[PDB]
Amino acid sequence: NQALLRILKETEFKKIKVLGSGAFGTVYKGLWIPEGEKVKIPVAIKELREATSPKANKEILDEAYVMASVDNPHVCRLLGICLTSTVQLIMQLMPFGCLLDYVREHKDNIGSQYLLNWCVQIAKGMNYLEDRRLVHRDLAARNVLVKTPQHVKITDFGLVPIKWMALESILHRIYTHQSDVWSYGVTVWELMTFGSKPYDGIPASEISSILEKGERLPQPPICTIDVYMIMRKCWMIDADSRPKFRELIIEFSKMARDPQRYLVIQGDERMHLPSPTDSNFYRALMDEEDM
Amino acid sequence: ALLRILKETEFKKIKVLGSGAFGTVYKGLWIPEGEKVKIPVAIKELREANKEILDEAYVMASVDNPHVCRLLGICLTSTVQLIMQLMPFGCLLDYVREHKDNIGSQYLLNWCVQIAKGMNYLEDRRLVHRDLAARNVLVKTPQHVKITDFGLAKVPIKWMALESILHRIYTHQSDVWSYGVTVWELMTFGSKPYDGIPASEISSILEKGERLPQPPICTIDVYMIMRKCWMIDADSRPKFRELIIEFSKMARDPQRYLVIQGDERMHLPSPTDSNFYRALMDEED
Ligand SMILES: Nc1ncnc2c1ncn2[C@@H]1O[C@H](COP(=O)(O)OP(=O)(O)NP(=O)(O)O)[C@@H](O)[C@H]1O
Ligand SMILES: Nc1ncnc2c1ncn2[C@@H]1O[C@H](COP(=O)(O)OP(=O)(O)NP(=O)(O)O)[C@@H](O)[C@H]1O
Ligand SMILES: O=C(Nc1nccs1)[C@@H](c1cc(F)ccc1O)N1Cc2ccccc2C1=O
Ligand SMILES: [Mg+2]
Ligand SMILES: [Mg+2]
Repeated sequence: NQALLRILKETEFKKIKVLGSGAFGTVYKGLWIPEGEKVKIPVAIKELREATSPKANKEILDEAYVMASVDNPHVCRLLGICLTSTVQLIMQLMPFGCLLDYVREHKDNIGSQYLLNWCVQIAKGMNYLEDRRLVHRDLAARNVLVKTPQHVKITDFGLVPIKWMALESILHRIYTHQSDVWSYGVTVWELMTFGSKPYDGIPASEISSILEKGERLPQPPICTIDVYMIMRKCWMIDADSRPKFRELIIEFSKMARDPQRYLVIQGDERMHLPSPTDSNFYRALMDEEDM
Repeated sequence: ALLRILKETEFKKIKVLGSGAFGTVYKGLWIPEGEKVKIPVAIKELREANKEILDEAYVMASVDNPHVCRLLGICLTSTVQLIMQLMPFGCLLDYVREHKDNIGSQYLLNWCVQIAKGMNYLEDRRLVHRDLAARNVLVKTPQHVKITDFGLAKVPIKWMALESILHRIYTHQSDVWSYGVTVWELMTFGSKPYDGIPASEISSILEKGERLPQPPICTIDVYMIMRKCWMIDADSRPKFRELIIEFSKMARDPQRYLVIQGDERMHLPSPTDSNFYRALMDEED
């Protein structure tokens, strides 16, 4: 249990490059130096922005033990923590980065099989968090990490992103597994638009109004009606009418089996998944975990 | 499909890590086509038909065991360049020298288990190493070692069985002799075997019945194993199967079989530190 979270010393790791920043901290590429060893192992470090007290560290640790306890191929696990004045959190470094950036950078290189498999894998990860009764609260393509292009994992769960939130979260601060489904719908839309900004040009303060009026994110140019309808079902006002994560796995798996029937992409026939050869090569170098 | 054919343009060597009797090993970077990442690899540039090389290279790509390094890719355009996983800890010989004050019996005995497991697997596949030595055991984590450079035949006199020196016979039972030398290397914390004796004289002193001396930390139980690896009759030597069993037995009571000062303090990592180690560096089964 708590043996899954390692307490680190200041002296055994170093930040080397700023990777980006979010609402609660700045993420660095760093290096772990095992005591008495000579190697420097790349990690990702999130240093929180606001310094905390010993008493607030007790809260932090309690959540830290939980996030360190997740075991699923499409869910990132928290690995260590350093209780400096500003607390530092250590997890595995994903050199491909987040899926939001990956889809933006390859928006001419991505075929239907990749996109549909990402949606399946993200649903798998969220379904697990639901089994653990862990509410993500901040799902978004920026919080899906690319371990290899064939393998993505959800991060920063269980801790405002108005444009990803369910209406009841905006209006009443209600966060459930069914509001996470709304955020999944927006995340999928992000992918299918290759990283467009949702409700681009609408002030965040006015989003609840347009949702109550029934306005929703538009149909991506590549999405058939079948895919768009799923996204729309994630955005129902009645949270219990939204699909469940298990249903989303079954449905996107069905589509991934005939990807070109459900996604219409120009040049889709020249981009396919990697040969068995190239996956085995990817796995032996970057991705040795079970699935 | 287990051996990836690489183009020159998709990897770059950046730093020399060392050289041995068959090539130079470089720390390198793999750059996937159409991606922006740079993945560290180890590249061994050799020197000595491409389809033949490939055929043996395919065999080396086909090994599947947690204690045997797999050949991952190959580039045959100019020199033969072999691509495998980069082990930032380096080889076990250097590790034992650098940590010769921190290595306790539990680590030492478990390394002997793991090296035997890998060699037993090679025996199952009928692959003769021909160059086993502590320098050919890579440290993945301090807790996890793997045999490398098996099958590079495509001379370490002081690791070779007598019949290999005299008659060029290489079997799994001569690998056993080299396993015996490898274990002596570990238990001496990386000493050079038969130090100061020219290689030209090893065959003479073996025939005269001289063998490597008992490491100061080894009980007689452990030294007897090493001596059985060095019998002149190859078939009286133990099997890698038996070696797994005995070192496993000894690893269950490590301080009874190795006498190390302060050993009662140098225990294997806590579940916490292994879980942390494995998630960062060692996700395999
Ligand atoms: N484990 C990691 N490995 C590599 N890159 C990472 C890792 N975690 C985060 N990043 C990158 O760092 C960026 C900034 O992290 P973060 O602080 O979580 O902000 P954000 O995810 O973009 N927004 P948010 O978490 O919703 O407030 C991310 O967008 C990623 O590209
Ligand atoms: N995958 C690897 N990762 C890290 N270091 C490595 C790797 N492979 C080999 N090395 C190191 O590279 C150096 C040269 O290796 P190598 O060329 O096989 O020579 P050697 O094993 O020391 N002598 P030889 O018996 O001829 O192979 C040694 O210090 C090895 O430890
Ligand atoms: O560390 C996280 N992200 C990072 N990005 C770069 C390097 S670490 C994030 C997190 C990581 C993970 F693997 C799984 C779920 C997560 O929620 N957590 C955990 C936690 C615990 C207590 C207080 C704050 C945080 C916090 O932010
Ligand atoms: Mg994030
Ligand atoms: Mg070698």
